[PDB]
Amino acid sequence: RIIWGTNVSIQECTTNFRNFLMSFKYKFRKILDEREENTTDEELYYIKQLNEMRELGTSNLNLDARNLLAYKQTEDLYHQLLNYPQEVISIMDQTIKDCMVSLIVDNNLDYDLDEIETKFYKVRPYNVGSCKGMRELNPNDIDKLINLKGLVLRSTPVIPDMKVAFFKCNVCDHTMAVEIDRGVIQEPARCERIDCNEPNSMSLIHNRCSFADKQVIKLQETPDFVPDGQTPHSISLCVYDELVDSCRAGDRIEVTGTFRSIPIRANSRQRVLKSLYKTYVDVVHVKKVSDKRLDVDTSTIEQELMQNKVDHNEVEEVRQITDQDLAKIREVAAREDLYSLLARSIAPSIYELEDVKKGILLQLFGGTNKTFTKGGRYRGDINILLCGDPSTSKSQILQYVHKITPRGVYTSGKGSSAVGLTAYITRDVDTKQLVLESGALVLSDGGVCCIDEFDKMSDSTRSVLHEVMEQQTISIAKAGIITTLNARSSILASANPIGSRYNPNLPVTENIDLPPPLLSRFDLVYLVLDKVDEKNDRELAKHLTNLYLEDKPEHISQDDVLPVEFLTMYISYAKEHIHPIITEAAKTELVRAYVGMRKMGDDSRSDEKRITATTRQLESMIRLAEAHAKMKLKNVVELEDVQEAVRLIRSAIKDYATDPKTGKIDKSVIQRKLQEDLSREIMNVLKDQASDSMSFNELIKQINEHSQDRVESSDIQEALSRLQQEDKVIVLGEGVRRSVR
Amino acid sequence: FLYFKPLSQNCARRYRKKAISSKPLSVRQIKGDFLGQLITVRGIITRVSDVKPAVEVIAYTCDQCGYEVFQEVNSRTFTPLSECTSEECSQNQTKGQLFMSTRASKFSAFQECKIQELSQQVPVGHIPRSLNIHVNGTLVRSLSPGDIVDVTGIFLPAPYTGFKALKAGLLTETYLEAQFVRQHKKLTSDVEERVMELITSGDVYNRLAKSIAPEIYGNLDVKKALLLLLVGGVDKRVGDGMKIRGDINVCLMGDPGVAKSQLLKAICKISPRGVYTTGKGSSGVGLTAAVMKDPVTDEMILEGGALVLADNGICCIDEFDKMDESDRTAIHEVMEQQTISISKAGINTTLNARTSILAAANPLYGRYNPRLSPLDNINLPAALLSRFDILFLM
Ligand SMILES: Nc1ncnc2c1ncn2[C@@H]1O[C@H](COP(=O)(O)OP(=O)(O)OP(O)(O)=S)[C@@H](O)[C@H]1O
Ligand SMILES: Nc1ncnc2c1ncn2[C@@H]1O[C@H](COP(=O)(O)OP(=O)(O)OP(O)(O)=S)[C@@H](O)[C@H]1O
Repeated sequence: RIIWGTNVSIQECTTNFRNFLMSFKYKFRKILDEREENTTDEELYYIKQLNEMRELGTSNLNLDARNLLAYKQTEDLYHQLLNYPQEVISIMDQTIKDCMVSLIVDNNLDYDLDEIETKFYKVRPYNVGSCKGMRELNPNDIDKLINLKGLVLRSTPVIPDMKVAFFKCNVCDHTMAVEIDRGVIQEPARCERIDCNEPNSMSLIHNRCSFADKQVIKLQETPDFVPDGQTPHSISLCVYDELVDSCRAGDRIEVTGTFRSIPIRANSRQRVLKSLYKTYVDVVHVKKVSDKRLDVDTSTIEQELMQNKVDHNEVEEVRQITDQDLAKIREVAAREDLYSLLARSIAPSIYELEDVKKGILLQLFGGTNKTFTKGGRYRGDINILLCGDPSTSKSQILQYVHKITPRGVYTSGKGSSAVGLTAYITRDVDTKQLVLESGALVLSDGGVCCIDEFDKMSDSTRSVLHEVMEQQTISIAKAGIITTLNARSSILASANPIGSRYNPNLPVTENIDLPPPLLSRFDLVYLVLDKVDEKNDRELAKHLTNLYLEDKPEHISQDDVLPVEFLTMYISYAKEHIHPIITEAAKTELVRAYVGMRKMGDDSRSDEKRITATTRQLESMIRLAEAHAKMKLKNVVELEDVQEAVRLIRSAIKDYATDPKTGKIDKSVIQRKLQEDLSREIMNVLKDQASDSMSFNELIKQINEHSQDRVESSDIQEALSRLQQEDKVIVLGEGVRRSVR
Repeated sequence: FLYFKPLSQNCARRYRKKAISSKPLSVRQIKGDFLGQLITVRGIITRVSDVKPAVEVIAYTCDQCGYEVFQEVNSRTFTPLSECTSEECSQNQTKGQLFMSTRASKFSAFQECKIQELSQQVPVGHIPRSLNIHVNGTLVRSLSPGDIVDVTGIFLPAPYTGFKALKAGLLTETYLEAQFVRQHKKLTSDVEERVMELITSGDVYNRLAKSIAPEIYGNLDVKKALLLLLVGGVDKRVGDGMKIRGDINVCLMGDPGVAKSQLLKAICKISPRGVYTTGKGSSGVGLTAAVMKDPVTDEMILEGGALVLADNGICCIDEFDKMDESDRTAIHEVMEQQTISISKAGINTTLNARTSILAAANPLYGRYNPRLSPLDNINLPAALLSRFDILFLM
């Protein structure tokens, strides 16, 4: 039968769809995906889900449209879905109930064949192809299946909706109940079964009448593409009876639903309407939070859909994976200069100041969510201030990162207030509820933020940080409402030392202005100091003039290939397929590293001027080393992977013991003595080692490992080079090292 | 959806006709008889709403009488038509009611915006005036706020009374039905011929360097720098990476005898789009931007921050010393050009301002401190000078 309004005939669709629901297997999906193969040898996926639901009575069947797509002879339906949801959904539910019936007439007992057939069945097709957010939504697709992302602002309280009337038992004494099946409600003039009152005033008992949940959910899409000038848009939503309350305020949900368009009234007295319809989205399915908190539930059966959703994590969350892409990934991971390479691969236009890039990269992979049943909220990510002499790429690095990440929210300082930093709540008097608004920090829930002129920020502001940075929550308490909105977000602030540059006659923690609490709050502080080198200076000048040479300049730095686009998907794979477990050996070297950090910081006059190593130093070391191990796709933290973490934390501090003001205008006498004693000992060994030849490595294990920590061993290279000039020994091939006759 | 593009002046050159159609005129120039004429106007777009689907042919299915009835979209105020005129159920005492169906009908994009004057077309008197525009058809989403653009179409008031009272009158609203758009600043004409004249006239560099400020003689060098500023015109959007502001930020230093405020009047009169102000003339939020979260559509309204007005123009500034350094943050923000981000009062968004800043400052000790070194006279913390490109102490 052809449809007068869609010309999409039913019989063929239902017929193909039936054996579609019986021919379905995991493999179709795998072939399109191209991922490595079993799924218990590809059992029938749909009968799996169908049996499970029949036994659980969910009557809701989640479905990824790409699955139905990846099967032969169904793409017709796969597109008609995107084009005729209003009826393909109907025929889908019909087929669902009918295959339930065939299954139960094959499967002896379930619902006695009737309780099943009585209750309806709804389908939940999600992930039909992510549309291009709001500003793309065309009035040409008024009735199509859109996918939208973005957090929700406000949820109207549960609103009932008439479904079946229950009309007043008249003096005739036989109440009558009737549904509506449209926006119309008909009350029969005559009274009840007997026409005791043919003329009658039938009334309605609006308490026993059934109802249906209709929740209106405003939505503010993610600022993935919002160019400038306009605040990210908003698309009101409606939800019908099963996904209701699956989305509280503040959540970061994703939705797949049909677009709609309805006129409005102006006077509301006369029946005349207005052109320029208003629009919303009748949702169909809601990807729950796109998060992994899993503290407690929110709603009814819907959580069963959430459990059916979370298990397929790999392809659905990567949104793209191929072992040619994954092979490229593992290959890159194999490359040795990785930590260097990817560093520059973040901001290729940025010059030699690599350690900044390193810290930034480590921020991108930030930490792992260790969720405790007791305690909890251990700020899974990190936070990086950076400061230094004006005009030193800081602000541009921030721009660069904010562009890199898929969730960044740029923001300035001193042009912003505490409300801007942490959403502000409003008791809406319309429905007397809690709405949240414009959290700059909340927009960045997940993924980094950026903040400039951090010093120039007001003291009235720069106080919400004192909370959000260490608990990732904001506890607002004003006249109407008290609440705590959690905003997990890795801040990344620029700065400017007081005045307009250093004063290497001034203490460092005074040269930075911020108070020590908020300062130690920052996981990692950089001091990008400007030098008068004249050795890098001309290199930098060339590094600018070259980009000015071309018209459309690319790869401003050395011409080494680096994957400007690949690295983003690389990151969004790493942060989600690997969770570093801190092995035992790491624990030791981490503890000793902390102890050494703190004992060094010890002093009597370190109290007022220095930055003291405190427990957050250990938090930094651990949350940062596990991020390093997440990089390189390492599944478990090694021991030689916290060492560079220590190095990075020491980027700021290396050069002062009792008083700050590093100074350190970079061959020392104590270095002379070091080389000299090493020469003594190594000559004594090689003259005691009668087999006069041994490798540099063997010699190192002979001496440099007998006791406490190994030495550079390139200072050993200079030692043996001296012993070549002096000719006390002879390398005699790289494999060994002999002495002189 | 078909549209018309106004002819270039080429045809009026060879065949002079009613050329007023293609002549760009300001909204002030709209005469009472010009209502209905295909008119090209230029200015600045503002408050462009988002795409809204407006119906064109309203359908009505009865579901009982079958006949799909189609009515025409009147002025924005319309009515859902009453009981059907279908003959399937008719000719009896029965008639099945009809109702619309979005799929059965037809829609099309619709947008509004407003236009303001170039600020060099308004007298030294009255306030600039706005003008509605209803963008229709596939021309939607091809626009943006803040672009110099020649828009063309018809000029109509539609009949509708606000209070819907008895007396109607005619509250003459307007709209330029978007028949075509020309977004300038991405000529081979008489202007380019005179340009060739200029390039041939020689010394053009030092020529302009002299003709600039052609009321005052002396201090040629600073006028040279002003020439370099007003020309500007470089940039490096490096692509897949860091943008680089190709604009100029030149600052002065001196005493009233330098007449530098006169130089500023000169330049930002000479520069198109140019704007003048003082250090204390506009507060911080006044100069950068003021946003209102419009409650009607709950949207963002930008109320003319001096800087955003200054986009694609040179901002003249006086008394920059007394600019209340707590306000120096905005300007300091400007060194990082064409990005003014604001995250306050429930709004957290950016607004770009392609601007070059010209400042005028004073030594803190009045005329000058000979006993003290430079940069003492110049109280500006080096994190501001470094953003400047040229400093001219006089
Ligand atoms: N090593 C470098 N690599 C790349 N660009 C550089 C480098 N040093 C300076 N620049 C450029 O110099 C300018 C300095 O910009 P930024 O340093 O980001 O601004 P800023 O340093 O934040 O200014 P302040 O005073 O610190 S707020 C930019 O155009 C940079 O591209
Ligand atoms: N080279 C010159 N040619 C013509 N007039 C000049 C020249 N130099 C100075 N003047 C005069 O100097 C007067 C002083 O102008 P002012 O605007 O008061 O100075 P100024 O621009 O305010 O300097 P500031 O801002 O106080 S440091 C002007 O009215 C000019 O007529």
